[PDB]
Amino acid sequence: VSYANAVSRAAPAVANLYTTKMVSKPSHPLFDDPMFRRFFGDNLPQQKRMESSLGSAVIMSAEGYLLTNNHVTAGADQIIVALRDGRETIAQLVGSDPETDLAVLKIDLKNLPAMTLGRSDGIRTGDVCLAIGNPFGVGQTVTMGIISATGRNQLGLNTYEDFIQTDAAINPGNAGGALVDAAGNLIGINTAIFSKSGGSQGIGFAIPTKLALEVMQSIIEHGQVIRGWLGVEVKALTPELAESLGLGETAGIVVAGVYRDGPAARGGLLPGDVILTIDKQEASDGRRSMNQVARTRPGQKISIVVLRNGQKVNLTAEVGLRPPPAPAP
Amino acid sequence: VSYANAVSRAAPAVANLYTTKMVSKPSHPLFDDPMFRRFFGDNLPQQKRMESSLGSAVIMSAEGYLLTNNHVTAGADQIIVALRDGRETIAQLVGSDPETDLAVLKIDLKNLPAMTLGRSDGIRTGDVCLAIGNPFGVGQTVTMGIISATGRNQLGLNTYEDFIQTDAAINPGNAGGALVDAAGNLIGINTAIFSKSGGSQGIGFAIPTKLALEVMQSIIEHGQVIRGWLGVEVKALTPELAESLGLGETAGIVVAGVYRDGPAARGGLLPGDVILTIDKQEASDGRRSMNQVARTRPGQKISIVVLRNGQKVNLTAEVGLRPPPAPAP
Amino acid sequence: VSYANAVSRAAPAVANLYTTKMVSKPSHPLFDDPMFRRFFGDNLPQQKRMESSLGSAVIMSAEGYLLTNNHVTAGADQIIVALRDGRETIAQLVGSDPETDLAVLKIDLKNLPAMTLGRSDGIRTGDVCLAIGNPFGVGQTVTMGIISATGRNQLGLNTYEDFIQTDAAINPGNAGGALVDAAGNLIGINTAIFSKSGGSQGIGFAIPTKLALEVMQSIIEHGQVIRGWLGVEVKALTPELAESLGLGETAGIVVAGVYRDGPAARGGLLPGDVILTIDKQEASDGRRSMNQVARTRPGQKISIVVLRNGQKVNLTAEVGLRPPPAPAP
Amino acid sequence: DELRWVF
Amino acid sequence: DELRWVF
Amino acid sequence: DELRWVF
Repeated sequence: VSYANAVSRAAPAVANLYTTKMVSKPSHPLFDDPMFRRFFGDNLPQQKRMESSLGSAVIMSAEGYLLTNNHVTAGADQIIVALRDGRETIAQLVGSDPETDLAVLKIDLKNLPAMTLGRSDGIRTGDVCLAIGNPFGVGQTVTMGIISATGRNQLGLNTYEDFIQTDAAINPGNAGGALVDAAGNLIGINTAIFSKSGGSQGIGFAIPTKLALEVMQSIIEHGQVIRGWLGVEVKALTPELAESLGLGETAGIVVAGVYRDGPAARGGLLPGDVILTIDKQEASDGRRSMNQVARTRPGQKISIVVLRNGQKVNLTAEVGLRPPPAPAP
Repeated sequence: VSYANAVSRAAPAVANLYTTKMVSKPSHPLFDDPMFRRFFGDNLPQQKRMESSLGSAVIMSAEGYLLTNNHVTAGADQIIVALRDGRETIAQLVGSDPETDLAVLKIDLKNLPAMTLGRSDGIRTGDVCLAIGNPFGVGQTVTMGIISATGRNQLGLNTYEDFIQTDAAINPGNAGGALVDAAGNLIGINTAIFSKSGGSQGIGFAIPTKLALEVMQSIIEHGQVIRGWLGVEVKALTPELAESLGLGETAGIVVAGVYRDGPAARGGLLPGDVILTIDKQEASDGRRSMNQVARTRPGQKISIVVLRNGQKVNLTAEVGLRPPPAPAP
Repeated sequence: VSYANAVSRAAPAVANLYTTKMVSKPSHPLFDDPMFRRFFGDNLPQQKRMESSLGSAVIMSAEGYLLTNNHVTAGADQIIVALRDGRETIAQLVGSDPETDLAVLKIDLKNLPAMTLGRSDGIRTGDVCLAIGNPFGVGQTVTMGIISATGRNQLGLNTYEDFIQTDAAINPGNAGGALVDAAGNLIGINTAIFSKSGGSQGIGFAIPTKLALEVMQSIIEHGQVIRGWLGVEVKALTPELAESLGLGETAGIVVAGVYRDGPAARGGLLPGDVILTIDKQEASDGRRSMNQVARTRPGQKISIVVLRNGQKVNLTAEVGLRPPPAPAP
Repeated sequence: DELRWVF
Repeated sequence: DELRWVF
Repeated sequence: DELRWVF
């Protein structure tokens, strides 16, 4: 069989990213603690221009919005977009979302191809898929495998995860590019690999379209991703403390820590309490409730029920805006 | 096209293995010869609990028998089996066979899915196949390639070999899992890779079903694999010694060594003789005859013809039980 | 689906290569500058017999011509060819072409299978393809992926490049073997990988049939590849020097250097001139014109127009034979 | 063990 | 060379 | 930059 028609449909909508960045940190034998004390003067941190360079990006719409990974563009001073046809432009960064490793770009160009979107929820483990990006800077290349698994969360790459896992060969330089189904429709943004060698060993991960679209639409509208904030640190419940409360494995979440000055604080959430229901929804898994607070919009008064002094107490908080992560990519 | 229906048929019958083992050997800078002489006392070997952990296993029958690799469970103190549905049990080891790198497990559970068995002898190089296991502990993942070759013996992994070779991505954590054909039927137990990097480079090996079933059925019946024992060490024949005997390249096998006290010894097999026929079958390849003795059952009187003092002599031995390999996995 | 019929059609025409070579250079801790001055005498360079060994080769015709990579056989003292059926012969080297990394072999044997040739120009990115060779010396193995891209030049592997890029697993030992399409017809000679680990990461390159045939036919006829020689070193033109001439981005090629005694020299080509047209063809890309001179036959008078002293001048050269590359593989 | 989610 | 099988 | 082709 052949997938050249899928390649023809989607490939023109996948672009190459070249990013440059000025940096104050060099090769690590030099410029360390030893430099300034290895019989040598302080002198000056010489800031080199390093090239994140190889990446990829998907042309989401004809108006010139590009999707990609945050870790490719974070910190860039310049982003060059190179189209399959050979056109080049410098892009501007509409906005980023480090917690899902996604970025939105804009270019001013017309006669721009756009990716047909598939439906992430409709993929099944076993479906053939194709990966399109710029491995090792060799040029746009297409690789082929199958959906290995779906909804991989708990990888620990980013704080909000719903990864597709693909067999197809994904290498450094594929980040940002398209994961596409046999028809040629976008089902993911290729993001991460698990390797022992720095190159593809057949364990690759893409962000599914459903999550990507939702992030991109919020960035275009508000320049940001809007997420609910409660301000609480929470840890799981075990049988061992299931008993101590006297009422056991109701899916409890333990309020280990409450952000000082937060909306949960401001609503009288207290350290050492126990959360039974968030917004009339039972709070069992820390992930579960953390994602439910993320989707709850800021400005929404919600009810929270907590087992505190051994008796249910009913509180109310006003969900706030979630603050950015700041330093890391 | 898509292989999601095959994945749906077989995936539920592939499980994840987590094994723990207590060990007396630690990281090798410490506890070596230097420890006890590096200005330090003998103290005590501290035995750490190490996790062979990631492996996989195939649910051979509804009654709860699991197949897997010996090297995953050898030496384990505890084996946890985790089912695709999320159920968990501790398994017991029915019995192992280091010489084919296979182990049989038993769990007590019902409503258990079972793998439909394909026919190993019917696969042809070129057929698509799927690999199911737990690479890197990421979760059950399905990978896809083609049968690259068949009947790979002489790899030197184990003493009895008949390996299928597959393109599909096999990594640490896939050992024990299923190799499956496009329909979704078991054709192998994934066992070994050849890599320069510790991860899949597309050279993977699975034990074919035909051999696996035969090993598993013998383990369930007798707790052991029953193999013929002759007690002889044998080396090949070359033209150079073809002449010295005066009768050349009759496929001879040279009796380099005879186990002392063995059934070949007890039948008057002698070092430096020459074996022309084992059990009225001509003995050409050392592998050939070693596999023929393995399949001959213990307790079977057989005839052996040897060129000793330059004239054929007819001996008779009673095939014995083959003794285990003991130390290595 | 299955590709076993393609494998059956082409696999018998792919052979294994084992080459041995005597070498004067050993392991590099020893025999270096330190050896002869590390309190030790000069003694003698001991020349070891090293085995390029694993490679592959395609049986181009029933008369016994084999195609393969130059880097597998270059320098070999003996080349053993091992056929899929198990036959073995020693081959002779008809001739090599280091600049495309191709070699032609001859064996004297009959009842020889031959590879059906596909059409390199007809492949499209997305087509399934199969790779046949001897990875790691494990035996003939078939691997499967898709055409990832086409006409990869500028990789820098060899001076004349037109590489197919394939997903399918290519490892050390695959060089020389067949890249084949879903029908089973030769579309390339597998040649190179880009890896971070020395093993397949899904970035592999094959020489396309069209180029391979053309090289092989010239070798069989003349023992050599016949290429046009101009004897010039040429560097690109930028806007910055586009202006200085006064006439800009006409695709110019700058004659940085003229071989002394060459046909361009002999025709009055001069350093610092500017080439506008080679053989009534405009000379824009250095690659473009270098390939056009390569295809122009030696002995052909051609016209060259150069912007020298700010005014077009018309010269004539007689294309010569291109001299070999000599040392490197 | 103890792992902490934050929202 | 010399390689040894054992049964 | 400066890259050189030779024919």
